[PDB]
Amino acid sequence: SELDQLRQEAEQLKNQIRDARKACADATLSQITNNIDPVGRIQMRTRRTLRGHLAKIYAMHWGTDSRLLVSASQDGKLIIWDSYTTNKVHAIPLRSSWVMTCAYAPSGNYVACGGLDNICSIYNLKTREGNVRVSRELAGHTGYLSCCRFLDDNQIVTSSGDTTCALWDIETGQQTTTFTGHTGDVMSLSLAPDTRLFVSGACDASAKLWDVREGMCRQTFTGHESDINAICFFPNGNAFATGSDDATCRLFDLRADQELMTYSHDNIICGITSVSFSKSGRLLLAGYDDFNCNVWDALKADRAGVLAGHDNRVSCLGVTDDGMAVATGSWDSFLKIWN
Amino acid sequence: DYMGWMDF
Amino acid sequence: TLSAEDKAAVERSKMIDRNLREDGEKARRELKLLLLGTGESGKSTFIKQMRIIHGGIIEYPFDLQSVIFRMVDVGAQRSERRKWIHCFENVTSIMFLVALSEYDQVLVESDNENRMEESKALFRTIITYPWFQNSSVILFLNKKDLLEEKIMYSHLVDYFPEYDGPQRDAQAAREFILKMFVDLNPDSDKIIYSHFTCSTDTENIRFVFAAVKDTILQLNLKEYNLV
Amino acid sequence: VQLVESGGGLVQPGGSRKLSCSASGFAFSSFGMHWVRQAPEKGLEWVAYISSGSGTIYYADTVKGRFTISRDDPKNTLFLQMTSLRSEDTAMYYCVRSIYYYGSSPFDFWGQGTTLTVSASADIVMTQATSSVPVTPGESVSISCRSSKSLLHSNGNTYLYWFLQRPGQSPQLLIYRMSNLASGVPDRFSGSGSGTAFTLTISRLEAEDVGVYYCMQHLEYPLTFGAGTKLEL
Amino acid sequence: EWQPAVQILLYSLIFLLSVLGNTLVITVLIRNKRMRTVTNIFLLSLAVSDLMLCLFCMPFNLIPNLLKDFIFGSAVCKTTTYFMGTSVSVSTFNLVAISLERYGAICKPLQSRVWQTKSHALKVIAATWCLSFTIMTPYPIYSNLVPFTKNNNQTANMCRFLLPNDVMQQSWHTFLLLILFLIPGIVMMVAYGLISLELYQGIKFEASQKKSNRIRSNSSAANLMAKKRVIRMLIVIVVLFFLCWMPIFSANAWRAYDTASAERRLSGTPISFILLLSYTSSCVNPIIYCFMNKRFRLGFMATF
Amino acid sequence: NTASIAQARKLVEQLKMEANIDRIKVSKAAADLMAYCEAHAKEDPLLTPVPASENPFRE
Repeated sequence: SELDQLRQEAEQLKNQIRDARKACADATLSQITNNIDPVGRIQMRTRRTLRGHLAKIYAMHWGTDSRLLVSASQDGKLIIWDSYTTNKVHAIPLRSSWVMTCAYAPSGNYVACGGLDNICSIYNLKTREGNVRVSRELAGHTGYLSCCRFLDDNQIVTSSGDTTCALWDIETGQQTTTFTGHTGDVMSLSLAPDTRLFVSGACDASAKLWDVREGMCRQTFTGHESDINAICFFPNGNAFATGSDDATCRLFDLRADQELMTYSHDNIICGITSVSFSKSGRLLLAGYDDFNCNVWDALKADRAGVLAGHDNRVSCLGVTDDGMAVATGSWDSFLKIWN
Repeated sequence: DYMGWMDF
Repeated sequence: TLSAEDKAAVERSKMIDRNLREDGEKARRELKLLLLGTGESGKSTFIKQMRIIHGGIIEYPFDLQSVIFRMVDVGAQRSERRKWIHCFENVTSIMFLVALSEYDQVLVESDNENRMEESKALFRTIITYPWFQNSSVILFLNKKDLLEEKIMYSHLVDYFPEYDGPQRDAQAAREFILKMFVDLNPDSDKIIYSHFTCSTDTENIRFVFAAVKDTILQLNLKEYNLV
Repeated sequence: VQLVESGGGLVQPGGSRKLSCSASGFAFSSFGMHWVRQAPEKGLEWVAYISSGSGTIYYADTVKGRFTISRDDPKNTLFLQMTSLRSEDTAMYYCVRSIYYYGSSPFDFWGQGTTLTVSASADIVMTQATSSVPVTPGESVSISCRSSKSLLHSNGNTYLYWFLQRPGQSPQLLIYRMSNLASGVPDRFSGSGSGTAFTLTISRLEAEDVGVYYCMQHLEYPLTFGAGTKLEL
Repeated sequence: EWQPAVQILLYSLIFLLSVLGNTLVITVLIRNKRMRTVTNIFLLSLAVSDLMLCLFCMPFNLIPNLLKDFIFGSAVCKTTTYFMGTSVSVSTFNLVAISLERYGAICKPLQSRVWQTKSHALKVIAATWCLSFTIMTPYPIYSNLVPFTKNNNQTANMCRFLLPNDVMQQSWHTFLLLILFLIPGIVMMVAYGLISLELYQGIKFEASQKKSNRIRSNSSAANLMAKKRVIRMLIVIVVLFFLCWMPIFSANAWRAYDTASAERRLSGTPISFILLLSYTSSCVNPIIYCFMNKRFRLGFMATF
Repeated sequence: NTASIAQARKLVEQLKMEANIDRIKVSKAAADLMAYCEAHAKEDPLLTPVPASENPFRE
């Protein structure tokens, strides 16, 4: 019709959404958990320091076994580590050094890497030739791969510098669904545990919840003042944390459609680089541009602890599926394991 | 007497 | 204690370590460079000229005088560079191409902003990102011959009133363009290096070699406590 | 993936011969290599191991010093230079590849073997007290193995392996670390054990399952095999 | 007489300054782990060498020179003289190694990145220590605590190096005068001279390009001032090296060749000041290489 | 439709789709997150320390 119609209906619907949210704001999380006993100090020690990356570690992913993790560095290697034994299981020479994302398939059979090359490189770990080789070069994006995450051995969700996400069929090497609706450079993915949903943060400071199967953006979360560098689902799939360059995390609930809590402190001017939840959801661990990770009580927003063993920007932070340990990777090339 | 020095 | 299999795993780990160290040696003996430029700055013809002069992201390996140069053209990234330009925090230089013909061109596609003022805005933003405090900037002012044409047809005073020099002279105009770019650096310890080149000129790879040599001399001055 | 062993045949005792095998279709330098031998009517015996990069070479006491194991990784070829050959060295010799990382399957591929004819101890003892089982297709049969030491290492891995030598071909890995089926093994195989007693349960047996079944330990060198239970159709 | 008082004052001052300076250098360099460059690694090794030089030379020179008698035992004489010779050798070789580093870094700036790396810096440290320990082994052997009697009837001892024969003592002190002076000093003059030539040719090229193979540079005046200051520092380094070590190694050559005439003239106060200059090298070095440098000063503000 | 307003109409379609979604009160969202934190507090080896025999990284 005309912008004097459609772009005013958009405003009316945005106002109706905000009104519906504020009607849903029965009581903030901080009021309901005011009676919850705090978690105290979560003191944690560096149990492992995985040394052998030579450039900035950019991304990591725990395997489902909660023991192996891949990690990507701009030396052009993926390293798979036995975190129990400090052993390097594989080091993969990558065609493009400019890695920025890393995924482990939940079976362990594959790893993915992506970068300024607009490819998510699916590497097969279990060949009979006993070398890792590139099984697929998923080459249909047109801006850098910011995040790749496997749904299954045949399916990976991907996030790019081009504002789109794409679901891929690895077998046929092609997009099965493209998720169009962010306006900013989209930065991080997390699949929900049921794998039926995922949530994505972009430089437009919005988070969008996508149906993998339908393709629809069910909901859009907007409370951040700047880019969502980092995103993670709360382990029930009903909430997710969003870390931003505004030096805040925010907890969004998928069914409140609303910001539940903000994790902020005046001393914290540095942006959040990674977020992950402890298995019970009770701790939210945030990496920073400051050379630290802060452990937040996700229910009460008290800083239960700080992981301070790094001498450069923490780039990635994953908690094992079993909750047993926190890995922290940083621009000092060291991947420190904590519990 | 004490005539001399240590080398360094 | 470790079993026979855990020992052979450790041995694989240590063989991977020695491969990682040998690729560290290789990746450190190569000077990375980041080639940037505006649209129609001539990245293709410029690289092709280095390629004939030599004996979504394209790494061009060059190997000069036993030193290897990894000239990173980041290509057509449809992406917000603030989110990935820190990948190049470690590069020894930004190579910035500006075409000296761009002063007469206005952005025909969008508005009428000078093609040189967009190049100025990109130069300012790159030179002011905190990642590039240790990198120098190498500024190739390409297509001087097209400026040597345009000056006969489109006077530079009409597009930049700050030009005090003569309207006849190519030298005074390209000196002015270099001044108008060098003025943009607030980090006056950061040496901008600049060359005037043409697609005819094979010397550009020697200029790159020697500008990167000077950057490494400056860094070795800082690293070795020589002020 | 191929291993082709060659340079067997007949030698006079006290002689010397270099039998060899060449690898194709895999990153041989990544793999560690074992030699396993089989006397003309006897069980498997581990001869030697050479790891990736020619480190941590090991031999059996029956071949230590007298045999030397080497690899030409650029040529992807393995050589066993035998010397002081003896009547007890008459065997089929197998190249066996091996790879060692969390969750790997070592001993997965075995070359076709090479015959050597000669004209004529805290080593873990492995017992397969049942040397034969009469089997009928569709039956369930539960091969059992015992070791003179518990294979449950303190890291929780039971370093036990099962091999099937289908009659007239090289052994094939069925199970690694007591309870993982190898690539391509039918899911009808299953492994179980207490760490010192073990049982292989071939459910829904097939005529492809008859042959000789070896249990092996990978806790300590020398690597040791049971005598092998033969399944007879 | 006045000489004992000024000796005590100047020895006390340069001891306190050398201890304080080198312990500051050490604590700064061990505390700021990101600061351990290859150069800072050599500066750490040199500060350790100069602390050891200070502690195991200065008191064991001054007190026996004030008291005209070695009150310690033969084992102390061996240990002290060994650590003296070792700390002189290491201080010298580390100065040479910094000179050849800087030569690589400025005059072969790309080719040196093939080999100038922390592993190399540790290998060169371990070589220079192990070599200095090996070559100085005659000191704890042949430094007999030869006894005498004073003007009074009390017997007294003096710690002295007496290699078996006069020709052997001459050979030793000539080899020392080469390997711990002339070779260090010529290598330093070649290194810092080729660096000075390179930087001055750069200054000339930038001036002539300002008048409208080396390259057009938007140098600030601060960069010209910095290059001149580097030249001045390199000349100050070479001059203070010759000022600190030509006196002692020349005195030792005189004692090796004209022993009586040398000791008659230099024994007591004069050699005490010659050695005071030699140990003044151990104070000058942490100043020029650490306290002069703005980055090390910032690490000192960034640390204890 | 394939017209020069489509980038606006598709946004309206998406924003009206987002408007119509059923919403649960923050009281019940919070109670759900509390219930999950409580039920999994034991199954969180970081919310509490865990003994060195149970911790595979303490060895």
